[PDB]
This record gives sequence, structure tokens and C-alpha cells, in this order.
Amino acid sequence: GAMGSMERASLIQKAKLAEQAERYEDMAAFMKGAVEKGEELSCEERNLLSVAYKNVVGGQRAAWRVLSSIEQKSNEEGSEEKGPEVREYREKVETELQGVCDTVLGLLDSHLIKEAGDAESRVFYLKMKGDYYRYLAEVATGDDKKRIIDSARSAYQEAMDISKKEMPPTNPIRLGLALNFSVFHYEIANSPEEAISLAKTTFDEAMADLHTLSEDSYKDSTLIMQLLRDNLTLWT
Amino acid sequence: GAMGSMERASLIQKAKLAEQAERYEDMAAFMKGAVEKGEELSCEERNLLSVAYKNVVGGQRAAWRVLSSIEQKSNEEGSEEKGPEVREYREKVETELQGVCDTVLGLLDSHLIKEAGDAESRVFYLKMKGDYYRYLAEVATGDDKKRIIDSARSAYQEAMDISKKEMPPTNPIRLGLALNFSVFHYEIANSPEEAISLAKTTFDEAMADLHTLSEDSYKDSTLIMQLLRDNLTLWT
Amino acid sequence: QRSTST
Amino acid sequence: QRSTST
Ligand SMILES: [Cl-]
Ligand SMILES: [Cl-]
Ligand SMILES: [Mg+2]
Ligand SMILES: [Mg+2]
Ligand SMILES: [Mg+2]
Ligand SMILES: [Mg+2]
Ligand SMILES: [Mg+2]
Ligand SMILES: [Mg+2]
Repeated sequence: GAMGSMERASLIQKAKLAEQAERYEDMAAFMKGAVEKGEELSCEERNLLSVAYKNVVGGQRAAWRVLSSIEQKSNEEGSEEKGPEVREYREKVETELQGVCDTVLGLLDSHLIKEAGDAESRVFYLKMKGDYYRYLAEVATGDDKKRIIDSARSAYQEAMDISKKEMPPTNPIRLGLALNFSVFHYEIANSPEEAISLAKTTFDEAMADLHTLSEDSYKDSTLIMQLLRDNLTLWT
Repeated sequence: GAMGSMERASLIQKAKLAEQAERYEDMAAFMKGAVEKGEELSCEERNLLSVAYKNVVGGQRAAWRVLSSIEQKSNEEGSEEKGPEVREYREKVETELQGVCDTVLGLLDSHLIKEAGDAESRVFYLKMKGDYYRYLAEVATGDDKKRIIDSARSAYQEAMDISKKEMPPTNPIRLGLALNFSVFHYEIANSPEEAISLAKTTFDEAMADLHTLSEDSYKDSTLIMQLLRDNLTLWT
Repeated sequence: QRSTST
Repeated sequence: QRSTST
């Protein structure tokens, strides 16, 4: 693509500069270029990829939610007709958001997931796949909504199965996967009991394994455990 | 442009939605489209234009400063050679920033300023012209730097001359112009004494005119007066 | 407060 | 602290 003439190492260096500059669309474009070199990604590089796109899509999701809220209010009894503009602009943001999700899913399918054999990489990419289908599901309203939801579920479930076999209960990737799959259950799948049960079980199994950890791993794990607790407190 | 087929009123409505969504590049693009309809802008519309581009360029300036700082550090004794990437990426951000400034300056020249006859509009646009030349001057290092600096000075000075004749000392546009011209003196023109004198005089003349104002105008004016005070405290 | 993800 | 503009 536009990044085809740039060295892999240079793309990764520039992604790191972009992150420092809070230039996340640039960071995402550099990391896309790095993925498209065809080599597998290191742990650090996977995390750059994730951070870049999470920031890009997160801003799009937040904008979408503002615009959706205005649109919903426009459709209430006694609201003055204002024309097509709110819908059109929400649609514009939505289409851009869908395009970013499709980009990420495309990188995962061509060819990050098929090349990922270690649990660290495979679980990470399948979690990503679940997350970006989840973002698609947040804005879906048509005939494919159930299939989009099922695609997120399937990716998360594959990731969960691997992580339970291959990772300790404190592993931060495992914990973050469980966190996000619980959010899927609560926010997308209309399954708050499943969400609560997964978060509880995850938290408790992690707690029981903290004794095995170094101080620095303890910190890493407990930070994500607190996010599980935050959701449990919100949900109960 | 891409906005040519959209109604003026729709562009302005969408600019307001974009602002609510914190989608400032979209806001800027909608307002550019609105300007290119060829009609003069109302007070509210001028302010939408300003807010949009200020936010866009402000983020670019902040990124540029991060990257410039890293580049300067790379050029210190005992710093390891890391290749061309820092310079290249700083250059990329710089070129984008220059392009936004050139866009704004182009709208002012074609044809906002020549059509602006009321002091409110004319001063506002000339202040904008000074500001965007000032942003160009922040990144200038070549043979044209002195001409860029002089272009900012000239625009600000024209704006000051009009505002002193045609506006009360408390007018918020007049005050913001003086604030920014003082920043120009301090940060760009190597004239800290001029900066301090302008901010002092501006503040004091505004203070003496507050008695003429309604409560709401008082609020408006005093908010900008406090910014003058903030700079004076920083600079002295 | 929204649900927290990571 | 940077200089403040508006
Ligand atoms: Cl639109
Ligand atoms: Cl670059
Ligand atoms: Mg190579
Ligand atoms: Mg009515
Ligand atoms: Mg749609
Ligand atoms: Mg028309
Ligand atoms: Mg050395
Ligand atoms: Mg340059």
C-alpha cells in the first residue's frame, strides 16, 4: 500500500513516534504497513497494532454514540423535523467505523491468525477478532446482526478455549479476554447473568494464582482484575 | 469540492453535530464547504470556522512539538544514530500542518477578507490570518521565515488598527486579537517587552471600560482579560 | 458509567 | 506552561 516502500523496522519506529505524539491514525497506518510485510509480529508489535486501532475505533465509537443519541432524540414525539442531516452524518461516521473494523478483521484474516501458533499470539488475535466484531455489532441493525454477533461470540469462545488450556489464570491476555467477553455478554448478547458469572469466576481464579507471581506480574494482573471488579460493581 | 453538492445550511448543521461529536476534521471540512458557497458568514458561522480549524491545527502543533523535541534530543552529543525516521515523521506532520494553514489562509484570501466590511468580521478574519501565519512561523526554518513572520505581523497590525478605531476596549474580538498579537511578539518576534506592554495596556484599558457592560458582556470580557493576566504572570 | 473493556 | 492564545 502507501507503506509498501518503507522498511518494516522504520514503520515500527514511526508507530512508536506516532504513539508519543498521540497521532493514532498515523500509528494505525504504520502498523498496518508493518503487518502487510508478511512477517509475524512480536509481542511488542502486537501491542502497538492493538493500541493504534483501539484508539482510532474508540474515538469513532464515542462520536457514533453522541450522534445516535441526537438521532434518537429527534425521533421522539414533539421533536421538530430537522431533515436528513443527523441520520446522514451518523451514517457517515458509522460507515467509517465499519471500515476500520473491516480493515482490522482483514489483517487478522490475511494472515495474522493462520500464522499464530503460540497461545500468546493466537489468543491475542482471536480476542481482537471478537472485539472488532463486537464493535460491528454495536452499530448493527440489519439482517446480518445475528451473524455479526455470532462471529464475535465464536472468536471469543475459541480464544477462551485456548487460554484456559494454555495460560495461567493470571495471564493478562487471558484476563483481558475474559473481561471483554463478559462485556460482550452484558452489552451485546443480552446475557447479563453470563457476564456476571464469567467476571466472578475469572476474578476468583486469578486471585487464587497471584501467589505464584513476581511483584511486577502481580501488578499487571491485579490491574485487570480491578476492571473485572469495576464491571461487577456496575452490574450488580 | 466534496462538499459542493451539499446545501449550505446542511453543512452548517453538520458542523455543529461534528463539534458535539468532537470530530473536528469533519467540522473543518463542513465549514470549508460552507465558505466555498461564496456567501458571507454570520458571527456564529465565523466562530464555527475558527473553532474547527483551531482544534485541527492545535493537535498538529502539539504533535509537531513532541516530534521536534525528540529530533532535537537525537542531535545532542552522545545520542545514538537512529536513522532518518524521526526527521521524516516530523516533516510529514509539519507538511500536513502547513497544508491546513495554507487551506485557512486560502479561504481568507478567496474571498472572506475582501468581502468583510464590518469591524466584527474584518478584525476576526485578519486575526485569523495573523494566527495561521504565526503557526507557519513556528515551524519555519528557511529563507522565507522573515517574510512569514512579517505576514503575521502585518495582518495582526491591520486588525489592531481597525479594532482600536471601531471597537470598545472590552470587545472580546479586540481582546483576543491583542492576546494573540502579544503572544506573537513574545514567541515569534523575539520582542518580550512589546508583548508585555501590549498585554498590560490592553488589560488596563479593558478594566476601565467594564463599567459600561451588562453582566453577560462582563463575563465575556473578563474571561479573556484573565488570559492576558496569565501571560503577564508567566512572562514577568 | 459504561462497561469497561481493555 | 506555554503562552496562552485564544
Ligand atoms: Cl454527512
Ligand atoms: Cl513518515
Ligand atoms: Mg526490508
Ligand atoms: Mg414544535
Ligand atoms: Mg449504516
Ligand atoms: Mg442551496
Ligand atoms: Mg552509544
Ligand atoms: Mg519542512
